[PDB]
Amino acid sequence: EAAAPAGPKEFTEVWNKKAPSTLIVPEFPSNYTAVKAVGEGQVHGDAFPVNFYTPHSILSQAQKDTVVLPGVDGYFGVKASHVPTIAQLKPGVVELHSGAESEKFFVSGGFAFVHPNGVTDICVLEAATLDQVDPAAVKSALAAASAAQPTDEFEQAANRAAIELYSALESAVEAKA
Amino acid sequence: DVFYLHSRLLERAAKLSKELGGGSLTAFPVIETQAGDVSAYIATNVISITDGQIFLETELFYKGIRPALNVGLSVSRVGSAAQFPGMKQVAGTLKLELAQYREVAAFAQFGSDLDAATQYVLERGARLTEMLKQKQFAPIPIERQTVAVYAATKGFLDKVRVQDIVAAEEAVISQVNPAVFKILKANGKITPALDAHLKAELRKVKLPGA
Amino acid sequence: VGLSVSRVGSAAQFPGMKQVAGTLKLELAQYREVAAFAQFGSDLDAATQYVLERGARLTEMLKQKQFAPI
Amino acid sequence: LVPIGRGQRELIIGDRQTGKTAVAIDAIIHQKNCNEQVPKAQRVYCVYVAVGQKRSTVAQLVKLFTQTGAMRYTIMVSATASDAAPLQFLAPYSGCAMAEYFRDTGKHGLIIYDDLSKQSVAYRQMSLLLRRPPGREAFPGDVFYLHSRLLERAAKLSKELGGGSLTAFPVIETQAGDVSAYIATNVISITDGQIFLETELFYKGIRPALNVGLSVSRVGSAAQFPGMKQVAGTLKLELAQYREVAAFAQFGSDLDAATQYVLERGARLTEMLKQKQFAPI
Amino acid sequence: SNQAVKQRIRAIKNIGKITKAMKMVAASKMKNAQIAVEQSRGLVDPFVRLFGDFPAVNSNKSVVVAVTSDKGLCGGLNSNITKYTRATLATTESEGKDVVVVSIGDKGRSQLTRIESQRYQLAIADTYKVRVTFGQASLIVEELIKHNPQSYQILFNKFRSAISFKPTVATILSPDLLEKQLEDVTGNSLDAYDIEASHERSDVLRDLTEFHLGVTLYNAMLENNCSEHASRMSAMENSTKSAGEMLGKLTLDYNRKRQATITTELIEIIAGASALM
Amino acid sequence: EILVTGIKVVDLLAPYQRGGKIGLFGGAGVGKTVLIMELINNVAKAHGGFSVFAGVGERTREGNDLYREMIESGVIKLGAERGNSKCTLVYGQMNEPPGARARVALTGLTVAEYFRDIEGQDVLLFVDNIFRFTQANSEVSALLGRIPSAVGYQPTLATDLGGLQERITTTTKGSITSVQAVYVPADDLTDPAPATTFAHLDATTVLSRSIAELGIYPAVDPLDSTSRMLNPNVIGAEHYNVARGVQKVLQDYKNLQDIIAILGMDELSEEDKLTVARARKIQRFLSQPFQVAEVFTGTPGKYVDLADTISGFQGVLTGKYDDLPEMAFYMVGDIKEVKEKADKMAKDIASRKEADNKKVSEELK
Amino acid sequence: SIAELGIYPAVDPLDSTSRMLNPNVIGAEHYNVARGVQKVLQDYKNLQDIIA
Amino acid sequence: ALTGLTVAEYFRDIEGQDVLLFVDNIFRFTQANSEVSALLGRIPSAVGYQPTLATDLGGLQERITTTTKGSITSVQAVYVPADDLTDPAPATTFAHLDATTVLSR
Amino acid sequence: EILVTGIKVVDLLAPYQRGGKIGLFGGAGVGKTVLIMELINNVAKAHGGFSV
Amino acid sequence: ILGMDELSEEDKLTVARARKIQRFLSQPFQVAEVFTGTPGKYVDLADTISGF
Ligand SMILES: Nc1ncnc2c1ncn2[C@@H]1O[C@H](COP(=O)(O)OP(=O)(O)OP(=O)(O)O)[C@@H](O)[C@H]1O
Ligand SMILES: Nc1ncnc2c1ncn2[C@@H]1O[C@H](COP(=O)(O)OP(=O)(O)O)[C@@H](O)[C@H]1O
Ligand SMILES: [Mg+2]
Ligand SMILES: [Mg+2]
Repeated sequence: EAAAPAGPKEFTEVWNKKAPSTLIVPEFPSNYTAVKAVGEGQVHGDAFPVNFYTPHSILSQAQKDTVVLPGVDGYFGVKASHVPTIAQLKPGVVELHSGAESEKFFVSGGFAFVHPNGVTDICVLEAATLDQVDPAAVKSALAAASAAQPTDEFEQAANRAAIELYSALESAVEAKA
Repeated sequence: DVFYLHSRLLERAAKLSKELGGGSLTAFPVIETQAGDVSAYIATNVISITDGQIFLETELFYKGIRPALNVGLSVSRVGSAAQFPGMKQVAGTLKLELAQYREVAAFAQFGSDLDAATQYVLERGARLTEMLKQKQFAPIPIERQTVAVYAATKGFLDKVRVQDIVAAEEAVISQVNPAVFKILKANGKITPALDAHLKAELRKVKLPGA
Repeated sequence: VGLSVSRVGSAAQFPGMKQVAGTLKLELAQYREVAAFAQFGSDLDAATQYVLERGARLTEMLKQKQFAPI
Repeated sequence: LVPIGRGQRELIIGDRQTGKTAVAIDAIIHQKNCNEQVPKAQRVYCVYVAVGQKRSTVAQLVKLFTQTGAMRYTIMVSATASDAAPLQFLAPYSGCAMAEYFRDTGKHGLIIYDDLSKQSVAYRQMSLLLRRPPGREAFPGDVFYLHSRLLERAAKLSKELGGGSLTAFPVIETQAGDVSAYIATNVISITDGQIFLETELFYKGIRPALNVGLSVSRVGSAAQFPGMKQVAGTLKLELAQYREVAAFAQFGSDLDAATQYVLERGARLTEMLKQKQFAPI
Repeated sequence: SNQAVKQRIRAIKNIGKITKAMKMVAASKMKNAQIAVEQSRGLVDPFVRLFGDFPAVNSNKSVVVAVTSDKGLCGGLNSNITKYTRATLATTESEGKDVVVVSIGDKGRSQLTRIESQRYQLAIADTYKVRVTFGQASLIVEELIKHNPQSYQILFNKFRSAISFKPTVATILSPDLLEKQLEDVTGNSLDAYDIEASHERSDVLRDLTEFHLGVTLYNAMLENNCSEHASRMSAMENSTKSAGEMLGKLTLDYNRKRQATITTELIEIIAGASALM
Repeated sequence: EILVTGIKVVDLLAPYQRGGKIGLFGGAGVGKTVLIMELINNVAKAHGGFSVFAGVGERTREGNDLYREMIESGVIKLGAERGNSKCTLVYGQMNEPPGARARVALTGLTVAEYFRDIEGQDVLLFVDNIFRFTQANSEVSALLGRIPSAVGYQPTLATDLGGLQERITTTTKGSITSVQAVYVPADDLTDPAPATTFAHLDATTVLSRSIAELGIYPAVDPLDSTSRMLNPNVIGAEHYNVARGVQKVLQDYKNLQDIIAILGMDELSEEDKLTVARARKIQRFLSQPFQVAEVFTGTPGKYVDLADTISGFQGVLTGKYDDLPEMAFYMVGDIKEVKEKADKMAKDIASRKEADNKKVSEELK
Repeated sequence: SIAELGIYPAVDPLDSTSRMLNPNVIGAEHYNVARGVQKVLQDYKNLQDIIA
Repeated sequence: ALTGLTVAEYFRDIEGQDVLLFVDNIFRFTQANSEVSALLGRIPSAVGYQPTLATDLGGLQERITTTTKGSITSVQAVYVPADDLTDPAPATTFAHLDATTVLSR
Repeated sequence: EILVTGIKVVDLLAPYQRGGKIGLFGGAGVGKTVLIMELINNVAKAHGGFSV
Repeated sequence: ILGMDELSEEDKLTVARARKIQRFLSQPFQVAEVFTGTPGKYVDLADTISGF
């Protein structure tokens, strides 16, 4: 079942036997991270740490007390000692709240995680803020999306994703405070 | 006839036979060099007359290593296997460590690759370079020199990084028994009866480097 | 300009020309050090390329036209 | 690439140890093979004059010429280094007089002045000892007239005077590829061609080490075998396109996969021009 | 013969200014990537604190990806991970697994073909032409995903600073074949994470490991780009020092040749004059 | 015919003719006299014929060291046994005025020529620094009412040097194997005395300064020394082909040295790294510790047989020993001792420690 | 060095000059294209230390 | 410069003072002595210089010393001919110079 | 002994040996004549010695 | 080639120290006060050593 005892610290000694001894052991991504999963604690009250990520930027790493994820079974909110979670998100808005202040970020589809230590790792591709999106060409984008309907399953999937993304952008642009 | 000038000048420095008095004479001709070229006229003339060389490099003198003996180009093959043998025990090892330091300092003109055993060579050579250099007008006798090179070709000095060896040489000269200096001078070489004393005294040293 | 010097200097220069030539030769002295970098034109530094294009302004400014005394 | 016609002074210049004498001896050795096939009238009678060479070297060459049979057609004028400098000044001239008999009587002649840069030294010895004022490097200014009186005697006469010829082969020893030396700069302007041999090509495998960018012949393709003119007309172009594609690829930078062929095509040609020691093809 | 050493000084001095320009180019371009690498470092920690770190696994088929540079002015970079490729591919083979070596960068096919050609299938080039973008990473990941290995190994140099470039193996496993199998410790340490997917866990882990491969390959071909600018910086300041010391030696030889020529041609005149009067 | 010398670079790249002339071109500190002492210690014992060592203007202390060597090595036997001796020294060393250094080569040559002509046996004439003969003649010729020639020398340089050097050659009745050091004046091979001296030597072995600066002893330049015996009609095709291979690799490395100095070994392609690695191995492999150099180094000298030279150099040309590092070929006898040093080289890289206790350095023994 | 590049005749394009190169003697359209060809060849000569 | 040394020697030995001297551009004193020694027919030495370069420069520079009466400190501007310190005029100058002072632009 | 000329840089870094020789590697417009005049003024003011 | 704010705190204190030392090596000269106005200041040696 788990008959391969791998690991980064075990890889050093199995690297010392076949490679020549003149080279330093190569590094691993476990050495470049300190915030782990089963490290118990990391809650310290109502402020749970939030690792909001993006491939090209880091928009938030400070601590929040509420994050609302647009999961595929619906939008759901993340609290301090949240359940361990592997959540695939719908294209929608994530809600960053630290308290009295509230900032809302529209996300494009991508996973989101909660680990047992109460820390979150929000992992989405394009996290567009609502101030840089437009409410004008979104209806024309849906009018393009509600027009081209060919028989290909590939185009059907991409076009349905277009309809759901543009309709979520419309719902998350019309009801703004 | 400049070659004949320098030749008939320098050729009178001999070690005469035992039937002609047994005297001697030692030359030290000093040749001024322009931009360090060995391939002059006068330099290559006097090199083909003299029994050795002592090359003083400008770059080693500018970096504060005074005296600036270029140990690569400086050879004297009549005096080796003719010298004080108590020095000559550790001096061959000293030659190998200085040659290794020359080779690895040429191989690392800039510090980017670390092998963690060549760094032992690059530490030992910068230690020995700091041990050998001295201040001006300061003669050092051979018995206070064999001990100071004995305590550096071996361990007993790797505790300082590189810096306070200028204090550590006079520290180990002061903190040894001066009775061993008479023994190492009169005996001529490091006997095991004195080698065990030399290993014994060198570990109780109050070294100012830590 | 990097070699040709006048040992008199600007002390007998025409005034008004002295107001401008000191800045001219200063930018040209920065230009001759930033010279031989114009072939890497795709790589800017946004300030070395400004003094590079200003040296290209001034070096093509001082051209004459074969018995055209000004 | 540098074809040699009858009536051409062609210079064989190199460094100290290049294939200078051996590329000259091959021209003498092959004249055993041609003269056993051509008729009586177009026979080439070689004359190899040795100026300032070692006397053991000349006894090796007459050992070699009697070993292959080339001594049936060859005069060997030896001015060894034991001979005084008024002899080695003279022996290229007197070798030419022994060879100009064949240009006098309608046959074709071949003369190889070995190391004319030692004739100039043996002329430098007398002129500095008869109190003539030295000019360049110690040589009197008429050291051009030393060689031009000699090399211009090699000619192909006209058909009323017998129709003979006389092909020269002056040999010049430079120091370190120093073609700017005083003695060499005289002879390169005199002779019709130049066969410049380089030592760093000689150890790279190129034997004969003909520096093919620097070897030219002013007589050109008007005086070669007709079968090789149409064929090797692209050969000197194919080696010409070998050098600048090898002058760029040495850094390990980039290949173009078609200029990789033109560097490969020249490499099947560079190894093609190598020849053995005493082999006439 | 005195014209050779002057034009050689002319050549070596402009080579010195060329490398004095390209050290500026490389140390400049190291900084404009430095506003993106620590940002591209954002998505490399959650997957390794989620999936763990299990390189030494007995995969049946494995795609090792050694991403290299484009222009060959690296300086201890391309051949380093070329030897690291076999050094981390040899400790992992024990039972004869399928191995698909993939090299990114034009300086990968020039070096990895020599040592491992029979297990070499894909060579992705011109990847640093404009910049690095995430959809390029998704496309190269999908071109790896056309085949279905049991693991992935990503060989790339971690840019920590301008001196230290320790190469790294980033590990990406097959989702149902090996990823969920390696988490089996007293049941499953993944099942404490409650799934919020559309379908079952077995096809959301496929999506997760494809995203993991795409993210870590993007991070690899950004960190190799920034360490390539850093290594070209460290190589162009050694060529500048080398064309400084070579220029100094050739200037000393030019001065010695100048003095020798003027002394010899003066001796020529004096020997011509005193032997006349 | 071949003369086996027992030096690696000598017997491989420029082998000596037994009935020829041998030249050593040195630049004041490259070791032509140490090389000629090793050539004595190899050749003059096995070659049973008479030997003549004519010192022309070298150090007097080296003459006295040679006398104290050739007395206690049985070459010269004094007292009642003067007849058993095998060497005759003619010494006009550099303290003598330039009349006396201008003829002591002729004296040693006359002593060699009596053994050649009348006695009729094979003579080893070891002329020490024949350039000093030209120097003594040039010092005389400034005063003889003559004009100076090129660089400073005689007008009559060439015929004088010919009139010496064409006597030292092997006639029908006797043979003289001449080993001559030729001091180049100022590392200047375009000087007319070495330029004239190149044309008189059968197997020239040129010693360089730059190869001595890398510590490779003997500092024979492998790409400029040559012979007339380096030809496939006298030595067999295997030796000639391995010699041309090693010269090809060394010439390609000397081409690549410019790009190696500017860019480094990183910029080069993998076949060029193969060429550079092979070239560094065969460049260190020409070095050997000498049997005469053991008086100032402690390393025991190694005689290298010609078959072991051809075995080791053919092996490093084809690639049988590519795994070994550079330092395994430095100061070694031949290819058995290369792997013997690679055993020693590997072994000390780990075992470097553990001498704290079990020493004699307690107080009571 | 131009002859070794194969350009026959091997006329050096830069250092070959004339006093008939004044635009008030031969007209300006000749001198403009001649100085243009000289400038383009001089830029290629300054660049062939980096192309090399 | 010998007239300058004479007025400086009168200010040193008789007046007992601590005198400064300024040999303006000692390379031109070298050039003037080279011209007078090529003029009289003496054989010129290395690169172009007089054969009496070292001694007729040391005849100048050795009257510039301390004395028990007073001192003479001389400040000589030195120009390097091809900007080469292997040239015999700065090589024979710099064996007398004690302290160099580089002025920069 | 040392000659106190008064300037900080030539009394601190490269001191003027009293009785020795001094090298100036000047140029044009770098203030060498002002340096000469200030040296004369300072030595004549303090050390009681003239200048030539 | 890296930036002004790049270097550490152990070196940039010496950057400030060298940039205030190198301007401190200057001196107003008394012979130039005829066209600079500021009178010169003759500096002793012990004050230079202590104040540096
Ligand atoms: N075509 C060839 N192939 C192989 N080896 C050659 C060839 N030509 C010459 N050699 C070798 O090159 C060496 C030098 O040849 P050559 O006799 O031409 O030298 P050289 O320049 O004439 O010397 P010198 O001018 O001093 O007599 C000889 O040992 C010869 O064996
Ligand atoms: N085989 C060798 N091993 C070590 N050193 C050598 C060897 N051959 C020459 N040398 C060195 O070369 C130096 C000069 O040698 P020598 O022949 O005495 O000089 P010269 O060539 O000027 O006579 C010597 O000091 C010696 O150390
Ligand atoms: Mg010849
Ligand atoms: Mg000697």
